[PDB]
Amino acid sequence: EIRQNEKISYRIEGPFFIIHLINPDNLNALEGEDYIYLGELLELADRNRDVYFTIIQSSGRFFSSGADFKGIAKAQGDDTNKYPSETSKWVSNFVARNVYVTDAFIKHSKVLICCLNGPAIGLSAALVALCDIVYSINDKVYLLYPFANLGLITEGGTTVSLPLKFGTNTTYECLMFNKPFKYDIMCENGFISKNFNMPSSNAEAFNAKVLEELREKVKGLYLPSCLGMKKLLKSNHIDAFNKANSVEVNESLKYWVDGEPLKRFRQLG
Amino acid sequence: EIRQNEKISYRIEGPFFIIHLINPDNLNALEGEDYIYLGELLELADRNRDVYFTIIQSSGRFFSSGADFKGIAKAQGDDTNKYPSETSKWVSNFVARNVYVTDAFIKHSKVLICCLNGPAIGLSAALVALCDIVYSINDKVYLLYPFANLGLITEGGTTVSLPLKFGTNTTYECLMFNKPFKYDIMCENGFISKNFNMPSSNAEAFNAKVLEELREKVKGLYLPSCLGMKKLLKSNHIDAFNKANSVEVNESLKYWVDGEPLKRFRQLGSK
Amino acid sequence: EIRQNEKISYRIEGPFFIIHLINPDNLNALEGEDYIYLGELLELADRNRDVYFTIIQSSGRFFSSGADFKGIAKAQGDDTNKYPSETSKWVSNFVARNVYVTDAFIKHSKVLICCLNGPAIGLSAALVALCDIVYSINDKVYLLYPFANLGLITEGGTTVSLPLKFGTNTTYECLMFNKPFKYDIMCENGFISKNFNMPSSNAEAFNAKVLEELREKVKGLYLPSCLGMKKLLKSNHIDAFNKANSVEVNESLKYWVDGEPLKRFRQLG
Amino acid sequence: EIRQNEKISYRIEGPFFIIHLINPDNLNALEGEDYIYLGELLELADRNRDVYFTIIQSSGRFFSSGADFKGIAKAQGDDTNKYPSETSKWVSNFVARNVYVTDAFIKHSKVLICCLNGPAIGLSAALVALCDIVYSINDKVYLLYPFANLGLITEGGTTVSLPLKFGTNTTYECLMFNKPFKYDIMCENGFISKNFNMPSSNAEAFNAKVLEELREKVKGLYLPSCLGMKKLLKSNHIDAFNKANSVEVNESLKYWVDGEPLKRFRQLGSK
Amino acid sequence: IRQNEKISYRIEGPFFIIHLINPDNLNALEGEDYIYLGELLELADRNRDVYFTIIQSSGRFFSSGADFKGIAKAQGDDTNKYPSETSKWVSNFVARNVYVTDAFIKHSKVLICCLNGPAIGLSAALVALCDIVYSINDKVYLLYPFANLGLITEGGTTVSLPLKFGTNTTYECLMFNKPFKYDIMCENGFISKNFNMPSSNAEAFNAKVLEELREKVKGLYLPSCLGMKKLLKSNHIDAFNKANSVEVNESLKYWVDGEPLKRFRQ
Amino acid sequence: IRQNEKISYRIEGPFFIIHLINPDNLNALEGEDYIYLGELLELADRNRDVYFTIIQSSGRFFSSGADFKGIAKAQGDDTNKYPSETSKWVSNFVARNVYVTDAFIKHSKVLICCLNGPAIGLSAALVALCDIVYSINDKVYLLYPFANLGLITEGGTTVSLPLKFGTNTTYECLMFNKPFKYDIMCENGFISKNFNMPSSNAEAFNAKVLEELREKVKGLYLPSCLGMKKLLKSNHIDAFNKANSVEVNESLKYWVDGEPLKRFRQ
Ligand SMILES: CCCCCCCC(=O)SCCNC(=O)CCNC(=O)[C@H](O)C(C)(C)COP(=O)(O)OP(=O)(O)OC[C@H]1O[C@@H](n2cnc3c(N)ncnc32)[C@H](O)[C@@H]1OP(=O)(O)O
Ligand SMILES: CCCCCCCC(=O)SCCNC(=O)CCNC(=O)[C@H](O)C(C)(C)COP(=O)(O)OP(=O)(O)OC[C@H]1O[C@@H](n2cnc3c(N)ncnc32)[C@H](O)[C@@H]1OP(=O)(O)O
Ligand SMILES: CCCCCCCC(=O)SCCNC(=O)CCNC(=O)[C@H](O)C(C)(C)COP(=O)(O)OP(=O)(O)OC[C@H]1O[C@@H](n2cnc3c(N)ncnc32)[C@H](O)[C@@H]1OP(=O)(O)O
Ligand SMILES: CCCCCCCC(=O)SCCNC(=O)CCNC(=O)[C@H](O)C(C)(C)COP(=O)(O)OP(=O)(O)OC[C@H]1O[C@@H](n2cnc3c(N)ncnc32)[C@H](O)[C@@H]1OP(=O)(O)O
Ligand SMILES: CCCCCCCC(=O)SCCNC(=O)CCNC(=O)[C@H](O)C(C)(C)COP(=O)(O)OP(=O)(O)OC[C@H]1O[C@@H](n2cnc3c(N)ncnc32)[C@H](O)[C@@H]1OP(=O)(O)O
Ligand SMILES: CCCCCCCC(=O)SCCNC(=O)CCNC(=O)[C@H](O)C(C)(C)COP(=O)(O)OP(=O)(O)OC[C@H]1O[C@@H](n2cnc3c(N)ncnc32)[C@H](O)[C@@H]1OP(=O)(O)O
Repeated sequence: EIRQNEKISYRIEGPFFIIHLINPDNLNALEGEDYIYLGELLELADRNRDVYFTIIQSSGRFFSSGADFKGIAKAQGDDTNKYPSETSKWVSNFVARNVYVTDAFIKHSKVLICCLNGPAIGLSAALVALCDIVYSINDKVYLLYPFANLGLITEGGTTVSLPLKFGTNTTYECLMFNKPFKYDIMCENGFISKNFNMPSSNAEAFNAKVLEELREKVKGLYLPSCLGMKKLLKSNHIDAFNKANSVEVNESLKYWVDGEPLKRFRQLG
Repeated sequence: EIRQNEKISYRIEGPFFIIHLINPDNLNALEGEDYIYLGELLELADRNRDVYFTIIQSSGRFFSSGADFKGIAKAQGDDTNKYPSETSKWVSNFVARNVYVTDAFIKHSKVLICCLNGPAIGLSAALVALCDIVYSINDKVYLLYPFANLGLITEGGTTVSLPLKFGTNTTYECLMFNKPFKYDIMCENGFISKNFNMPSSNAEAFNAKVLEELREKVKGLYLPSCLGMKKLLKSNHIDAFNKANSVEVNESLKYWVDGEPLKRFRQLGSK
Repeated sequence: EIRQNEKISYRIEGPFFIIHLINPDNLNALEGEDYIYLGELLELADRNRDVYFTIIQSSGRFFSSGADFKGIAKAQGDDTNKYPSETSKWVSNFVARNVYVTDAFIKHSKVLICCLNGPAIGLSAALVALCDIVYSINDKVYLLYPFANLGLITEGGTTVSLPLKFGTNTTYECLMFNKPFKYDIMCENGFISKNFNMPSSNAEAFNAKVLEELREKVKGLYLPSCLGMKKLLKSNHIDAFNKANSVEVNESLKYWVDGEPLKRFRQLG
Repeated sequence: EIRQNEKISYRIEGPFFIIHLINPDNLNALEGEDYIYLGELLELADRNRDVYFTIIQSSGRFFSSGADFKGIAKAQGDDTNKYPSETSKWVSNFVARNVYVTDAFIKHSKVLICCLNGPAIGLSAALVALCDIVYSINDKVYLLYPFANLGLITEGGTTVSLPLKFGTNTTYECLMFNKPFKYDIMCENGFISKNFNMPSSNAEAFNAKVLEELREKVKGLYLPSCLGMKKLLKSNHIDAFNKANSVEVNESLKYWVDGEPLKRFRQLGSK
Repeated sequence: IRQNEKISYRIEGPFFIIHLINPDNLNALEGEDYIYLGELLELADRNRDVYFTIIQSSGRFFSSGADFKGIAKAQGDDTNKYPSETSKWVSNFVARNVYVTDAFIKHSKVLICCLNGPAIGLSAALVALCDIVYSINDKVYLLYPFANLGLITEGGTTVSLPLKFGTNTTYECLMFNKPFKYDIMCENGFISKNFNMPSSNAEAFNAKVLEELREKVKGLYLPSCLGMKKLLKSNHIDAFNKANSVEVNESLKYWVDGEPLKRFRQ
Repeated sequence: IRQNEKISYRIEGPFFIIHLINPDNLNALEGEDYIYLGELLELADRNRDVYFTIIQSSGRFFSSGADFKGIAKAQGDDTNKYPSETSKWVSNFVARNVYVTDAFIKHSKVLICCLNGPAIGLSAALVALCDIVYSINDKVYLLYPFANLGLITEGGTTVSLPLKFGTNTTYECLMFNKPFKYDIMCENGFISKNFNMPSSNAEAFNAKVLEELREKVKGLYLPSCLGMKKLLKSNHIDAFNKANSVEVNESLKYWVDGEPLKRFRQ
C-alpha cells in the first residue's frame, strides 16, 4: 500500500514487480516528487518477499527526458519565501531527492531490469544505468547525460556507473562534450542484453514481450539463487556507489547556489 | 556575506574563523534550518583564504542537546498537507539537513577545533566527533548518542567516527545501551587534547582562554603547512565518512517513517 | 531446532540468545566439531527474529583453552587412510572448520556479547576478539594467542581483530613473542566494557549477573535500533575480515602440511 | 613429488608447467578430491623456481562439465553416519574444497594460461575465469554457470571475475537466467586472447599447437619480468577475490543445507 | 617555466597545448624531459583559464619512450658520482618516474592526447593516463616492451592497462611483448575518434583536432567538465597512487640487477 | 654493501642489527644515509637467516632527522647542475624519501627499533614504521616539526601517526608543532617496554635489549613470526603505499616554493 501516481503505475505479476512510467505526452519527465515516488516503489518491491525482479517500464517514444524543468522552475521564482537561503532551498529541492532515489536503486536487493522503450536523459538515464539488466526496443535508443550543457555535474552515481559500464575514456568524451551514449556504444559494451528490434511507436507491445519472455526465462530456475547471487554481485561497487552518491549530491549543490543550472534550465526548447 | 542566525554567530580574528552557538536558554538545541546554517558557515570558512582554523564554540552549561524536539514536532503534526507521504516528508526534513551538514564537516579543509563547554548529544555530538581537535572545559563533559533510545540509528558519520575515535567495543557498549562517552573514556582515548579544568558557569572565559592559547600556539608556524598536512590526513578515512554519510541518512529514513522516533521524541523531555 | 552438544548448551531468554560453554574439567577446549556447532548456533540465533543479543558464556576457571589437541591428534596417526594427502586432510580438518566458524562470527547480525569468566586461548580467544562487547569476571583474565609457539599463524581474523582492537604495535610484541594480552592491556584499550570483579571460582554466579544487568540495560531502548546500528557499524571492517579469513585459513594450511604444528601440539602439558 | 591422479596429469617442459585433464570419457568432471589435487598441482607449480607458466589443458570434446554429480550424490545419501549434521557435512565437503582450490588460483604467482578445448561449466568455468590468459580451440566454446538452475550461487570468485571480465550487465543477464557466456561475448570482451579455429575432435593437436606457439612467444623475453609484472597486476583485485572467496563459500553453505542443490543435481542429468 | 628544445607549449583560449617537437629522434625523451612535462602539467593545472591540456606530437611517432642514448649516459660515462648502484637508479629512474607519473595521475584539467603515431614505454604509459585519445590513422599502436627489456610495468600501467583494455587482453600483451594495436584500441573504446589522416602530416592532424575541440566546447559550462573529472578521478586515484609508488620501487631491483642495461645496449 | 662511516650493521644469529653510530652529530642523516638504510633493509630482507631487523643508535639521541647542513649543500653551493628547482628536489628529496620509506613499509622481517633518545622528522617517521619499539628511559619523544619547517607529513606519518596515536591526538601534535612525548607513547601502546636505563649509556641499553630478545625468541617457530607479519602487513600496506607516493609529491610544492630552505637556514 502506497499513494498513487498519475504519472507512474505499478503492478505485481508472479515474481515480477512492474514499475510503469505512464506519462508520454509530457515525455515521461519526472518532478522530484515522482523521483521520491520511484524510491518509494522500489522499497515496496524490495520489502515484498514474493518479488524477485523489479522491472522498470515506460511509455511513448522516450523512456524519460529526465528531470521536469517545469517542476524545477516552479521551485524558485514562484515562491521565494519559504527558504532562508538558496543553499537551504537546493538542499531540500535537489540534494535530498537525488540522494534518496539514487540510494533506493543502489541498495535494491532484487534484480532490476530496465526496458528502454526510447531514449533516457539526465537523472533518469542515471537510474537506467543503475539497473542490472537492460533490454532495448530498437536501435534508435540512447542515453544522454547533458551535465556540462546544464551547468551541473554527474548524478545518480554516474560518476561510478558510467565508466564502470561504458569505459573511463568513452565516458569522458561523452560527459565532457555533452555527447550521447548511442545504441552502438551500448551494444559494443554489452550494456543492452537484448534488442527486441521492435517499431519505435509500439512501446506497449514491446513492454509486454519482455515480460512474455521473462516468464519463460525464469521457468525452472531456483529464484532465491538469483537473489543470493545479486547479493554478492552487489558487493563489488556498493561502496564506490555509496561514496559517490553522497559526494555527487553535495558537490552539485554548489552549482545550484551559483545559479547557472537555473539560467540554463530556462531553455531549453 | 550570509543571512543572520539569531542562534549562531561568526567572526574572524586573523586566521581564526569562530562559530559561536549563542542560545543557552534552550541548551543550544539546533533546528533543521540551524544545522544547515552551520554548514553554510563552514563553507564560508572554507572559501575564505585567510582562514586556517574554524573554531566551533558554545554558550552556557551545554555544548548542544542536539536536534530540537520540539522543532521536530512542528515538522510533523502541525501541517500534514504539505508532503505527499511520510517518506517524502522525512527525505525533505531529515535526509536533506543531515546529509548536508555532515558533509560540510567531512570535507572541510581547515583545521577544525571544537570547544566542549558542556555535554553534546545526538547530531551535535556527531559534529563534535567530526572535528580535528577538541578541548574541554572541565571533567564533567560528555558525549551522548541516544539513538537506541530514540528509535534511531547512527548519524553524522558516527558509524565511522565513534569507533575510529573511541575504539569499537567501547562504541558498542555505548551506542547499543544508550550510555554516554563520559570524560574519562574521552581522555583515555586521547579524544580531548587538553582539558582546561574550568568551572561550568564561566564558559565565556573558557572560550576566551582557548582562543588566547591558540594565538600563542600558532606563532611562528607555517600555516599553509597545517592545511597541507590536514589534506593528507583527511584521505585516511575520507571515503569511509562519505560512504557512511549517504547510507546513514537513507537508512534512518526507514525509522522516521515507522514513526517510533516521533513517538519517542514526544515523551521523555516534558516534565 | 538443532543437535545437542554435551559440551555446549543454548537457551533463549527474552531478546537474548545464550550460548553456554559447559565443559569445565576439560577446560572448555573445543574440538573442530564443537567449533562448527558454535557456528551452527550463531546462525540459529541470527535467524531468530526475536533474538537481538547473542551472549556467549562459559564455565569454570577458563573461557576456553582453545582447540582440543586430543581432537587434533586423533585426526592424524589413529587413521591415516582416509585422505589422499596431508593437504587434503588439513583442508578438511583445519581449513574448512576455521573459515566456517570465523565467518559465522564475522557476519553475525545481532550484538555479540562475550562474558570472559577466565582466560581464553588460540581460536577461542580469536572468537572472543570477534564479539562486539566483552565483560570480564575479575582482573585475572587474559587472552593468549600462542601461534609462534605452536608453529602456526594468526587465525579467526586476528590478523584484523587483534591490532584493530589492541593496537598494531601491542599486537606485534604479543604475537611475535607468545606473550598474552593481559587484563591491564584490555582495560587500557577499552576492550573490556565492565569488570564485574567477582571471585575467580564463581563463573556461574557471574554469568547470571551479566544477564541480570542486561535485562535492565535494555529496558526502554528500541531494540531494532541496536540492530540497525550494528548493521552500519559492521561495514567498517567486514571486508578486511572477509579478506583476512580466506587468507589466514589458507596460509596456515602450509604450516600443517610441513608438519610442525603437530610436533608442537603433541605437548604440550 | 605428489600422489598420482588417474584423472589429472602434470609435466614440465622448460619453463612451462603443464596440467592436463585426461578423462574425456566422463567430460573431465572433477570430484571434490580432484579440485583439491588441482590446487596441490598449482602449489607445486608455484614452488618450482624454473616454472614461469602454468598451462591448464584438457581432453576430448569438453574442457570440464564441472563438479561430479554423481560424486556429489555419493557424498550424501550413501553414508549418513559420518557427519554430525547437514552443516558439518557441507563444510567438510563443499566449503573445504571450494575455498582451497579457488585460493590456489587466486594467489598463484605464475602466468596462468587456460586452453579451452570445449565448454566449461560451474566451478570449472570459474577456474577458467581465474586464469590470466585463455586461448580457445574453435568458436563453439562457451562458459556456463548454472547456479540459479542448481539452487546455488556464485563460486570460484566469479562474483569478482565474471563482471571483472565480461562486464556487469552481461554477467547478470547470464547468471540470473542460466544463460551461457558464449564465444562471441568472450571474443567481444577480449576474454579469449586467440582462437585457434581448430576442429573439435582434435583437442590433442590444439593442445600441442598452443604449446608450440608458447615456446616461440617466450623467445628472447626476460621471464622474471613476466613474473614481476604479474605480481603488480595481481594487486589490482587480489583483495576482492580474497573477500569474495571466503564469503562465496560460506554463503553457498546455507543452500546445501536447505537441500535444493541435491534435489536438483539429482534430476536433469539422467536420461 | 624554462625553455625545452624538444617540448614547446602554447595556450589557446582554455586549451593548454603541449607539442613534442623533436621528430627526427622519434620524440624519445630523457628523464629530464619527463620532469619537464610534469612541470608543464603543473602550469596547466594552476592556470585558472585552462580547462583542457592537449598533448600533441610530431612526425611519424608520438614518442618511442625513454631516450636509450641517455640511459647509457647515466652509466657508463660517469660512475663516480653515486655511492651505490641502488642510489644511482633511485635518482635517475625512481625519482623521475614517480614525479612525472604523479603529475598525470593528479592533473585536474581534461587531459586529451593526440596520438599522431605509435607510443612506446613510459610515453605510452602516459597516453593511457590521458582522459581522451584521438588518433591520426589506423596505423597507430601502443607498445609496452617491459618483458623484452628486463623491466616491469610503469606510469601506472599496472592499474591503467587492465583498466582500459581488460585484464586478460593486458596479460597477452604485457607477458609476451605484443603491442596493443589500433583494432584493440578501438575495441576497448580507448580511441574516441580516428581522424583517418595521412601519416605524412601530423601537423595537419593536430590543428584539425583543435578545430574540432573548439567546436565541441561551444556553449558548454566549462567548470562542469572540471567538476565532473574531480568526481570521475576518485574511482581510481587511490589505486593509481598505490600503483605509482610500488611500480617505481619494484623496478629498482631490475635496474640494480643489470638486465635493462644489458638489454638496452642492443 | 658498501661501508658507511655513520651506520654500521652486524648479524647475530637471526638478528640483523643496524647501529647508527655518529652521536656527536645527533645521528642526523643525509639523503644518501637514508638510501643506505633502505639498502641495508634490502640485505636484511633477502637474508633467509634473519628474522628480526634491529635498528639501534648512539649517545643522547636516536636521530634528529635530516642533516640540515646537507640540505644547504644541495642548494646554494652548486646550482648548475639542475635545469629547474622542481628537478632539484625531485632528485634530492622526492627520490630519497620514496625509496627509504618504501623500504621500511615493505620489509618482511620483524622490525624492532631501540629508541635510545629522541627521534625527529624523517628518522621519527621511520620509528613509527617499526613493528616494535623499546625505549631507554621516560625522557624520549618523537617530534614531527613539519608545521614549523614549512613542510608536510613524511615517511608515511600520514597513515602511521593517526594509526598509532589516534586521529585527534595526531592533529594537536602535527598542526601545532608539539612532540609526542613519552607519556602519550606509552598511553597509545607505541612503546612495548621501557628499560628505565640511564640516558648516559645508550650502549648498555642496546646490549640489554638484545639480551632480552634472544631470551624472548627461545623455542619459538621463527617462520611463524614471519608468516604472521605477512598477514599483519596487509591491514595497511595499501594505505601506506598511496601515502608514500602522494606524501613525496605534495611536499615538492613546498620545497620548490622556498619556505623549508628559508626555515632551515635558522
Ligand atoms: C530531484 C530533482 C532532480 C533535478 C536534477 C536536474 C539534473 C537532471 O536530472 S538532467 C535531466 C533534464 N532533462 C533535460 O535537460 C532534457 C531536456 N529536453 C530535451 O534536450 C528535449 O525534450 C529533447 C531534444 C531530448 C527531445 O525533444 P523533442 O524530440 O523535439 O520533443 P519535444 O517537442 O521537445 O517534447 C514533447 C513535449 O514534451 C515536453 N517535455 C519533454 N521533456 C520535458 C522535460 N524534461 N520537462 C518538461 N517537459 C518536457 C515538451 O515540453 C513538449 O511539450 P509541449 O510541446 O506540449 O510544450
Ligand atoms: C536535521 C534534523 C536532525 C534530526 C535528527 C534527530 C536525531 C538526533 O540528532 S538526537 C538529538 C536529540 N536530543 C535529545 O534527544 C536530547 C534530549 N534532551 C535531554 O535527554 C535533556 O535536555 C537532558 C537530560 C540532556 C538535559 O536536561 P536538563 O539538565 O534537566 O535541563 P532541561 O530543564 O531539560 O533544559 C532546559 C530547557 O532547555 C530545553 N531543551 C533542552 N534540550 C532541548 C532540545 N533538544 N529541544 C528543545 N528544547 C530543549 C528544555 O525544554 C528546557 O526548556 P523549558 O524548561 O523552558 O521548557
Ligand atoms: C578446527 C580446529 C582448529 C585448530 C586450530 C589450532 C590452533 C588454535 O586454535 S590454538 C588453541 C590451542 N590451545 C593451546 O595450545 C593451549 C594449551 N593449554 C595450555 O598452554 C594449558 O591448558 C594452560 C597452561 C593454559 C593451563 O593449564 P593449567 O592451569 O596447568 O591446567 P591443566 O592441568 O593443564 O588443565 C586441566 C585439564 O584440562 C585439560 N586441558 C586443558 N586444555 C586442553 C586442551 N586445549 N585440549 C585438551 N585438554 C585440555 C588438561 O589436559 C587437564 O586434563 P587432565 O589433567 O585430566 O589430563
Ligand atoms: C568441491 C565440490 C564442488 C561442488 C560445487 C557444485 C557447484 C558447481 O561447481 S556446478 C558444476 C556442475 N556441473 C553441471 O551441473 C553440468 C551438468 N552436465 C550437463 O548440463 C551435461 O553433461 C551437458 C548438457 C553440459 C553435456 O551433456 P551431453 O553433451 O549430452 O553429454 P552427456 O551424454 O550428458 O555426457 C557423457 C557422459 O559424461 C557424463 N558426465 C558429464 N558431466 C558429468 C558430471 N558433471 N558429473 C558426472 N558425470 C558427468 C555423463 O553422465 C555421461 O556418462 P554416461 O552416458 O556414461 O552415463
Ligand atoms: C626517467 C627515465 C625513464 C626510464 C624508464 C625506462 C623504461 C621505459 O620507459 S621503455 C621506453 C624505451 N623505448 C624503447 O625501448 C623503444 C626502442 N626503439 C625501438 O623498439 C625502435 O625506435 C622502433 C622499432 C620502435 C622504431 O624504429 P624505426 O621505425 O626502424 O626507426 P629508427 O631508424 O630506429 O629511428 C630513427 C632514429 O631515431 C632514433 N631513436 C628512436 N627511438 C629512440 C630512443 N628511444 N632513444 C634514442 N634514440 C631513438 C634512432 O636511434 C634513429 O636515429 P639514428 O638512425 O640517427 O641513429
Ligand atoms: C632525503 C632528504 C630528506 C629531507 C626531508 C626533510 C624533512 C625532515 O626529515 S625533518 C628532520 C630535520 N630535523 C630537524 O629539523 C631538527 C633540528 N634540530 C634541532 O630542533 C635540535 O638538534 C634539537 C633542539 C632537537 C636538539 O639540539 P640540542 O639538544 O641543543 O643539541 P645541539 O647543540 O643543537 O646539537 C649538537 C650538535 O649536533 C648538530 N646537529 C644536531 N642535529 C643536526 C641536524 N639535524 N643536522 C646537522 N647537524 C645537527 C648541531 O649542529 C651541533 O653541532 P655543533 O654544535 O658542533 O655545531
